[PDB]
Amino acid sequence: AKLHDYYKDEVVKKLMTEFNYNSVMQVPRVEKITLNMGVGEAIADKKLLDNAAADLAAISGQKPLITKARKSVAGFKIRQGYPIGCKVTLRGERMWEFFERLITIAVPRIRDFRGLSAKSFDGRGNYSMGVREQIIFPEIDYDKVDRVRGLDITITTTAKSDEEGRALLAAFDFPFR
Amino acid sequence: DKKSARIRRATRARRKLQELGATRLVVHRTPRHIYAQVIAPNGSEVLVAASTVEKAIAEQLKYTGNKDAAAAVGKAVAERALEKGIKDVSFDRSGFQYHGRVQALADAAREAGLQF
Amino acid sequence: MKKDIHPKYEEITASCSCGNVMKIRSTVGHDLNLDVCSKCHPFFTGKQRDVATGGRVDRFNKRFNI
Amino acid sequence: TRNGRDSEAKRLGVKRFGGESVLAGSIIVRQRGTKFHAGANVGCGRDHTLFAKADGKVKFEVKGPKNRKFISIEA
Amino acid sequence: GIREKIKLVSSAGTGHFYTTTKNKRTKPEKLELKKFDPVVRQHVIYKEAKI
Amino acid sequence: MLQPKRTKFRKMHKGRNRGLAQGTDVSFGSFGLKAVGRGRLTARQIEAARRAMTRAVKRQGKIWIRVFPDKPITEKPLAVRMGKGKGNVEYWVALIQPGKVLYEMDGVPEELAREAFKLAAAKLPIKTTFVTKTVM
RNA sequence: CGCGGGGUGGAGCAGCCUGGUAGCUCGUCGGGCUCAUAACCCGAAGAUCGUCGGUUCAAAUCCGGCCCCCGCAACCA
RNA sequence: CGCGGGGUGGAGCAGCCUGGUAGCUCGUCGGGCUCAUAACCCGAAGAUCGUCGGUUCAAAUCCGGCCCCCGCAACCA
RNA sequence: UAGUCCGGAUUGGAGUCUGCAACUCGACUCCAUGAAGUCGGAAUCGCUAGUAAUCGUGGAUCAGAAUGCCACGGUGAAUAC
RNA sequence: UGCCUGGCGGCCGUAGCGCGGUGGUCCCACCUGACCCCAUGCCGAACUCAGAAGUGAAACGCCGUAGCGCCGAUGGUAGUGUGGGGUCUCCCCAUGCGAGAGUAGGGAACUGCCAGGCAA
RNA sequence: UCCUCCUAAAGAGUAACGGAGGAGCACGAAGGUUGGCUAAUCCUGGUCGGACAUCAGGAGGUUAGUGCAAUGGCAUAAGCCAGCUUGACUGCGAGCGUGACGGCGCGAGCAGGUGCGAAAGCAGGUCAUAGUGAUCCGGUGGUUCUGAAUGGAAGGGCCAUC
RNA sequence: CGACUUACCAACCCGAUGCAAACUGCGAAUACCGGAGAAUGUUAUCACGGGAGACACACGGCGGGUGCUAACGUCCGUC
Ligand SMILES: [K+]
Ligand SMILES: [Mg+2]
Ligand SMILES: [Mg+2]
Ligand SMILES: [Mg+2]
Ligand SMILES: [Mg+2]
Ligand SMILES: [Mg+2]
Ligand SMILES: [Mg+2]
Ligand SMILES: [Mg+2]
Ligand SMILES: [Mg+2]
Ligand SMILES: [Mg+2]
Ligand SMILES: [Mg+2]
Ligand SMILES: [Mg+2]
Ligand SMILES: [Mg+2]
Ligand SMILES: [Mg+2]
Ligand SMILES: [Mg+2]
Ligand SMILES: [Mg+2]
Ligand SMILES: [Mg+2]
Ligand SMILES: [Mg+2]
Ligand SMILES: [Mg+2]
Ligand SMILES: [Mg+2]
Ligand SMILES: [Mg+2]
Ligand SMILES: [Mg+2]
Ligand SMILES: [Mg+2]
Ligand SMILES: [Mg+2]
Ligand SMILES: [Mg+2]
Ligand SMILES: [Mg+2]
Ligand SMILES: [Mg+2]
Ligand SMILES: [Mg+2]
Ligand SMILES: [Mg+2]
Ligand SMILES: [Mg+2]
Ligand SMILES: [Mg+2]
Ligand SMILES: [Mg+2]
Ligand SMILES: [Mg+2]
Ligand SMILES: [Mg+2]
Ligand SMILES: [Mg+2]
Ligand SMILES: [Mg+2]
Ligand SMILES: [Mg+2]
Ligand SMILES: [Mg+2]
Ligand SMILES: [Mg+2]
Ligand SMILES: [Mg+2]
Ligand SMILES: [Mg+2]
Ligand SMILES: [Mg+2]
Ligand SMILES: [Mg+2]
Ligand SMILES: [Mg+2]
Ligand SMILES: [Mg+2]
Ligand SMILES: [Mg+2]
Ligand SMILES: [Mg+2]
Ligand SMILES: [Mg+2]
Ligand SMILES: [Mg+2]
Ligand SMILES: [Mg+2]
Ligand SMILES: [Mg+2]
Ligand SMILES: [Mg+2]
Ligand SMILES: [Mg+2]
Ligand SMILES: [Mg+2]
Ligand SMILES: [Mg+2]
Ligand SMILES: [Mg+2]
Ligand SMILES: [Mg+2]
Ligand SMILES: [Mg+2]
Ligand SMILES: [Mg+2]
Ligand SMILES: [Mg+2]
Ligand SMILES: [Mg+2]
Ligand SMILES: [Mg+2]
Ligand SMILES: [Mg+2]
Ligand SMILES: [Mg+2]
Ligand SMILES: [Mg+2]
Ligand SMILES: [Mg+2]
Ligand SMILES: [Mg+2]
Ligand SMILES: [Mg+2]
Ligand SMILES: [Mg+2]
Ligand SMILES: [Mg+2]
Ligand SMILES: [Mg+2]
Ligand SMILES: [Mg+2]
Ligand SMILES: [Mg+2]
Ligand SMILES: [Mg+2]
Ligand SMILES: [Mg+2]
Ligand SMILES: [Mg+2]
Ligand SMILES: [Mg+2]
Ligand SMILES: [Mg+2]
Ligand SMILES: [Mg+2]
Ligand SMILES: [Mg+2]
Ligand SMILES: [Mg+2]
Ligand SMILES: [Mg+2]
Ligand SMILES: [Mg+2]
Ligand SMILES: [Mg+2]
Ligand SMILES: [Mg+2]
Ligand SMILES: [Mg+2]
Ligand SMILES: [Mg+2]
Ligand SMILES: [Mg+2]
Ligand SMILES: [Mg+2]
Ligand SMILES: [Mg+2]
Ligand SMILES: [Mg+2]
Ligand SMILES: [Mg+2]
Ligand SMILES: [Mg+2]
Ligand SMILES: [Mg+2]
Ligand SMILES: [Mg+2]
Ligand SMILES: [Mg+2]
Ligand SMILES: [Mg+2]
Ligand SMILES: [Mg+2]
Ligand SMILES: [Mg+2]
Ligand SMILES: [Mg+2]
Ligand SMILES: [Mg+2]
Ligand SMILES: [Mg+2]
Ligand SMILES: [Mg+2]
Ligand SMILES: [Mg+2]
Ligand SMILES: [Mg+2]
Ligand SMILES: [Mg+2]
Ligand SMILES: [Mg+2]
Ligand SMILES: [Mg+2]
Ligand SMILES: [Mg+2]
Ligand SMILES: [Mg+2]
Ligand SMILES: [Mg+2]
Ligand SMILES: [Mg+2]
Ligand SMILES: [Mg+2]
Ligand SMILES: [Mg+2]
Ligand SMILES: [Mg+2]
Ligand SMILES: [Mg+2]
Ligand SMILES: [Mg+2]
Ligand SMILES: [Mg+2]
Ligand SMILES: [Mg+2]
Ligand SMILES: [Mg+2]
Ligand SMILES: [Mg+2]
Ligand SMILES: [Mg+2]
Ligand SMILES: [Mg+2]
Ligand SMILES: [Mg+2]
Ligand SMILES: [Mg+2]
Ligand SMILES: [Mg+2]
Ligand SMILES: [Mg+2]
Ligand SMILES: [Mg+2]
Repeated sequence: AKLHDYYKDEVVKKLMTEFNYNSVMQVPRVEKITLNMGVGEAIADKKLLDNAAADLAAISGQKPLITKARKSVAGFKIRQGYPIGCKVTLRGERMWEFFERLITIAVPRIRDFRGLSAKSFDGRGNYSMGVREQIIFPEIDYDKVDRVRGLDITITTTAKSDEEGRALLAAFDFPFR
Repeated sequence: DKKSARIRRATRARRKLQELGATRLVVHRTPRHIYAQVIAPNGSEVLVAASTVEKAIAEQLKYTGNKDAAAAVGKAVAERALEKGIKDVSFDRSGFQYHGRVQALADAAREAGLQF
Repeated sequence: MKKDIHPKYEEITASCSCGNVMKIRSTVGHDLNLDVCSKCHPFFTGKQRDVATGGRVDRFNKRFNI
Repeated sequence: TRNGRDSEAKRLGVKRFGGESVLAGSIIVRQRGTKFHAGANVGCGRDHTLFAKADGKVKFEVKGPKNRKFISIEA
Repeated sequence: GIREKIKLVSSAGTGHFYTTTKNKRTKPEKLELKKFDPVVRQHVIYKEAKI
Repeated sequence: MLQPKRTKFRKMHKGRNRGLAQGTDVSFGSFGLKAVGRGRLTARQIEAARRAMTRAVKRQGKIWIRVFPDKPITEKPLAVRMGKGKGNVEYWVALIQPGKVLYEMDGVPEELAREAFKLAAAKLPIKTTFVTKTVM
C-alpha cells in the first residue's frame, strides 16, 4: 500500500504537468504485474515444475498457475495440455507491495546491475523485465534451491504509448539506462 | 467490451424464451439502480415496468443498488403485475448470474404472489 | 484471495547496513538483513565512474613527463 | 481404375414448399446442416430435419442479423 | 474388434438387464450406472456383468 | 513450356468452349494479337509463337502473354481398348473464345509490331487479328 | 464348447502337490595367469514370487479373479 | 504397358508395410606391435535413408507422383 | 576429501633487470586471473644399493635467456625362488 | 410537447467501418472498498457484494465529414423456354423471360412500446 | 457392402473398368445438463529460449476447432473449460420421409420413473450423413403362455440378449 | 572480433488482368412442388381385383461423362 498511496499523493500530479492532461483519468496507471516462469525442463522431471511453483509462491505472495502448452510442437517434444511453465497474475494491493519490494530491495541485488533497458517497451507502455536468478529476491533461502531458474516480470499499464508509459515508471525512481 | 459479452451470454435464454411465446420478466442490473419489466410474448410492447430509478420507490429506500432495494422493486413489479391480470410469467436473468440482487428481486417477485 | 492454499504473507522489517529502515510484507519469516537498496546503490555514481575509464595519451605522458 | 465408388443418394431437400398445407409431424426439409432454421411451430430433430409442430401452411422467411433462412408455420 | 460387450444387470429386482459396449483394456474397473428397471418400475443401481 | 506449378486435380473434364472471350481490351501493352477464331492453344503453340515474336523484335520491346493453359488434356496410348480408366495427361491447353487477346507488345514501331505478330499467328491454329490500344 | 495344466533377473529352466530358509545356468565388473593372446579358474552387481484380494501364529505356497500362456481335441448359424 | 517387391555411412546387409530409436560385418582415418609390410590389439570418424511433394505435433519408416532396379506376366485364335 | 587452502595452466593490468634495442621474440616480479587434470587404452620404459625413488645444490655455453646438459651432496627403500 | 439517456423489441450493412468533433444535472461507464454473499482451476481483470471521492480519460451515446464497405438504376451484353434456319464440336433469325459485371448515382439509416430526468 | 464430393443439365432420382477421397469404429465422458468462456496466423517486448514451449500486449475476425473422410453446418455456438449426474431410460406414438419389397429414417405429444437447473425448460446417446448383414440353427437368463391320460418335467412359445 | 560494397534474385499487401466439374460475396431461362380460377378432354385421374407381355433396344435433336469436342463407338439425363 505504500507505492499505491505514493501514486495518489504524488505522481498523479507530476504526470499532469508533462503532457497537459485534460482529466485525472488520462494519466497512465499500473494495472497488473504478471510474473512468468517458463520452466520448460519439466518434460524430463515432473517435480522440477513443483520446485519452480514453490519459488514463485515464495517470490510473490499468491500461489502460481501451472500453464499448459497451447499447441504441440516437435522442436521441443511437447504435446497439447502438457504443464510447461508457471505464472502469477498479481494485481491490486499485493501488486504495489511486490512492486516496492522489486525496485527497492530486489533490483539492487541483481549481479552487477549497471542500468536497466529503457528501450524494453512493447510500443504500448507495458514493461518487461527478465531476472536471471531467484537469489536476487530475499525470499529464497540460499541452501534450499539447487538450480538457477529465473523468471520474467511484466508490468502492464493503461498507457497508449511507450514514451507516455516510460514517465510513469520513471516517476517511481525506476533505474533506466 | 463487457456489454457485448453480456448480451451474447443472455441471447440463448431470450431466443429460447421468445420461441416458447412466454411473457418474460427482464431484469437489468446496474452498479447504481436495478430495473425490471414484464414484456409481452411478442417482445415489443411492455405491460408492467418498475425500477429504483422511479422516485415512488427511490424516496422510500436507503440506497438504490442493493439486495434490500432489489426486493423493493421485486415486490413492486409483482404487485402491479397482479393488478394488470398477469400471473404466469418467465424470468429472464438477462446475462446476470442468478445470485444476489436479481435473486433477491426474483424471490421478492415470488413472495409477492407472481407465480412463476 | 482463496484462503488455505496460499503461503503466509506476513509483515516484516527490512533494515540494511546503510541505515534505511523499511517495513514490508513478504513470505520470509521474522526479520531481514540487506546489503543495498534503491538508495545507496552506485548507479548514479556507477555510470560516472564506469564511462570515464579510457585514456591512453595521458597515460604515456605520465611515464615520460617531457 | 483406382476409384469408381459412390454412396447411395440420401433424398435430401425441401419436401413441402412455401404456401403448402401440412399436418402436425410432416417433415418440411431433410438436410445436413441448418441451411434452413426452425421458426414458429417448427421443430429441428437430431438429423437437423425441420418438421411441422402444428397443422398449417408453410412459410419461408429470410430474417435475423446474419440473414439466415427460417421456416415457420402459420395456421 | 477390441471393444467387447457387457451385460449391465439390475441389483434390486428381477434379472432384467441392459447391454452396452466397453473397452476392457483402458477401463479395467466396473460400471455402476443408475438405470430404470421396468419390472420393478424404478430407477436402480445396475452393476456390470459378463455374458 | 508453360504449365501450372501444382494443381488441385490431375485430370479435368472435356467441357465445351462456348460463348465470347473476356480479355478483349488491350490492357497492358500498346498492340495486341486478338483471336478472331475459336479453339484451344496448346502449351507448345504458345511457346512457339512467343519465340517467333521475341526473335523478330530482338532484345528490344516487351511482350505479355495473356493466355495461360491450366487445362490438362488426356490421351490414351496406342493400341489400347476403350474404358479401363481415364487416359493420361499428355499436354496442357488454354481454351480460346473469340475476342481473346493472346499476346500484347510494347516499346516498338507499328510497322515492325505487325511483322512480328504475323510470324506468331503463323504458329497458332486459331485465326487471329491485330488490335491497337484505343481509349475507353 | 470346455474341463485341464501352465505363469521368475534380458531370456531358456526347474523349484510350484509334503505354508517358518526363493535356487540354478548364459548377459555383469574386478582379479590371478602369462614377454603376451586365447582359454581356464576365483569372487562380486540383480527378482521378497505377473498382479490384486480372504483366513490363520507363520500364505510364491491354502483359496478366488484378472492379464493372460497355451496343450489340445472338439466347433454344423 | 499390367503386377508385386526394392532403392540406408566407401561395400554388402539389418532397422522400412506395427509412425518419435539408425545397428552388424568388412573397408577408411589415428595410435600401437614388427627391422619393416601383412596379420593381430586399442581408440575414432563416417549415412539426414533414390528424388520431389503431401499427411502429421514429428516421416528412413504413412500416402502420391516422377527417375533408375530386380522378379512376374504380355495368353486362345 | 572438495575440482578443494589440490593443481597453477591461461589471460588482463602494473613493473624490474640485461641490452643499441624486448612488438614479432627474452627472463624474472607483483596484482588479479584460476583451465585440463580425480592416477591414465593397446602398449610400454629404467632400475640388483648408498642403486631406484625423491629433495635441494652448483657449473659449463652465457650481456640477458634451462623444466636441457654436465657435476654435487641430503633421506633412502622393496626385491632377487 | 420537444430535449436526453436507459431497458426492450422491429429492421438486418442506405443500418458497418475509418475519420473529426463532442455529453456528464440526472442516466450510463470507468470508478471506491472486499469483514461479508459469492468469485479465480493464481489474480475482486472477470463474476459478485457494499458503497458515491473523482472522472467523462477509455467505454457507450451523439452529431459531423464519402477515406472505404454497402445499396444501385436506364441502355446494352450474356444466357435461355418455344418454333424454325444454318457454313452445324459452333452459331443465327422469330417470340417470350432476361441477368452478372460495370456505370449515372443513393448513402453517415429508419422507425415501435414502456421508463426516468430537462426548456415548455 | 457402406459414407462423402463431382459427373447430375438450380426439386428427387440418374450410368460407365468416369474423376477424387473415406468407413468395417471410438467414447462411462468424447453422453446429459446447468455456469462460464472464444479461435489461426502474425508483429512487438520479454531469463536461459533457438525458426517454434511459457508470459504481456497489439493487429487480426473464425483465416481456426469440431474423436476419423468429405460435403453441409455451427457465435444463441453444434467449438473450449467447469459443477452436479445416467434421458446411452421402459411402455407408447399424431404424422411424415424413403424404400419393388425385406427394410431404413425423423417425430411432437402421452404414461411411468429419473438427472440437471432458482426456475422457463432441457435430456429417449454423441454437429449430421459411414462403423455393417436376413433367415435358419443352437446358447444364455427371464416369464400371469403351452405342458400328447393325469400331476409335473423335457421340449415349445413369448420377452431380453449371444 | 569492428563492418562496408553491390553487373543483383522473388515476398504480403497495392493497382491492373485471366482461368475452374469436384471455387461462389452474386445468379437466370426452364423444370419441379403447392394453391386460385375459367374453358376444353369419351375419367384423361387414383383405388382394389383378373390376365399379361417386357426387363438385348436403335437412331435423331438438345445437356453431358468417355474416346481424339474419332466412330452407324460407348455410357447417362431429356424429348
Ligand atoms: K432412369
Ligand atoms: Mg449455454
Ligand atoms: Mg426519479
Ligand atoms: Mg459407379
Ligand atoms: Mg452421396
Ligand atoms: Mg449411386
Ligand atoms: Mg446397391
Ligand atoms: Mg430429439
Ligand atoms: Mg430415484
Ligand atoms: Mg461438363
Ligand atoms: Mg469464359
Ligand atoms: Mg470483364
Ligand atoms: Mg488398366
Ligand atoms: Mg494332464
Ligand atoms: Mg619387460
Ligand atoms: Mg460355427
Ligand atoms: Mg553403424
Ligand atoms: Mg591404422
Ligand atoms: Mg552415398
Ligand atoms: Mg497438419
Ligand atoms: Mg526419424
Ligand atoms: Mg563428503
Ligand atoms: Mg571448471
Ligand atoms: Mg579454490
Ligand atoms: Mg574437469
Ligand atoms: Mg574430470
Ligand atoms: Mg602411480
Ligand atoms: Mg590388458
Ligand atoms: Mg618438488
Ligand atoms: Mg638445478
Ligand atoms: Mg656461472
Ligand atoms: Mg633439474
Ligand atoms: Mg451506430
Ligand atoms: Mg469517434
Ligand atoms: Mg479519436
Ligand atoms: Mg472535453
Ligand atoms: Mg476530447
Ligand atoms: Mg440524483
Ligand atoms: Mg478495482
Ligand atoms: Mg468492480
Ligand atoms: Mg469520451
Ligand atoms: Mg483519448
Ligand atoms: Mg438526427
Ligand atoms: Mg454529406
Ligand atoms: Mg466529395
Ligand atoms: Mg459531398
Ligand atoms: Mg426503372
Ligand atoms: Mg427447335
Ligand atoms: Mg432453339
Ligand atoms: Mg419460323
Ligand atoms: Mg433452306
Ligand atoms: Mg450442311
Ligand atoms: Mg437490365
Ligand atoms: Mg445489374
Ligand atoms: Mg451491380
Ligand atoms: Mg465514380
Ligand atoms: Mg457525388
Ligand atoms: Mg443518427
Ligand atoms: Mg429522422
Ligand atoms: Mg403511444
Ligand atoms: Mg446434382
Ligand atoms: Mg439434382
Ligand atoms: Mg434438374
Ligand atoms: Mg440407369
Ligand atoms: Mg477403398
Ligand atoms: Mg463401437
Ligand atoms: Mg465431467
Ligand atoms: Mg449437450
Ligand atoms: Mg483495431
Ligand atoms: Mg475450419
Ligand atoms: Mg479437410
Ligand atoms: Mg456438447
Ligand atoms: Mg459446444
Ligand atoms: Mg445432487
Ligand atoms: Mg451418481
Ligand atoms: Mg455421486
Ligand atoms: Mg446405444
Ligand atoms: Mg443413425
Ligand atoms: Mg398412471
Ligand atoms: Mg410423467
Ligand atoms: Mg434431482
Ligand atoms: Mg430440482
Ligand atoms: Mg419441470
Ligand atoms: Mg442436445
Ligand atoms: Mg461430442
Ligand atoms: Mg461425428
Ligand atoms: Mg456417422
Ligand atoms: Mg442360410
Ligand atoms: Mg428355436
Ligand atoms: Mg440347453
Ligand atoms: Mg418359471
Ligand atoms: Mg399376459
Ligand atoms: Mg403343467
Ligand atoms: Mg398350466
Ligand atoms: Mg407350471
Ligand atoms: Mg396321445
Ligand atoms: Mg385321471
Ligand atoms: Mg401330462
Ligand atoms: Mg395335483
Ligand atoms: Mg423351455
Ligand atoms: Mg427354447
Ligand atoms: Mg404377448
Ligand atoms: Mg517479377
Ligand atoms: Mg486488386
Ligand atoms: Mg457443381
Ligand atoms: Mg460451377
Ligand atoms: Mg463486388
Ligand atoms: Mg445467397
Ligand atoms: Mg428472375
Ligand atoms: Mg414458365
Ligand atoms: Mg401447378
Ligand atoms: Mg394437384
Ligand atoms: Mg390446380
Ligand atoms: Mg384446383
Ligand atoms: Mg368456384
Ligand atoms: Mg367418377
Ligand atoms: Mg383420386
Ligand atoms: Mg395408379
Ligand atoms: Mg394379377
Ligand atoms: Mg436381365
Ligand atoms: Mg437392359
Ligand atoms: Mg430376349
Ligand atoms: Mg439406352
Ligand atoms: Mg445412337
Ligand atoms: Mg449431344
Ligand atoms: Mg457420336
Ligand atoms: Mg444409314
Ligand atoms: Mg450406338
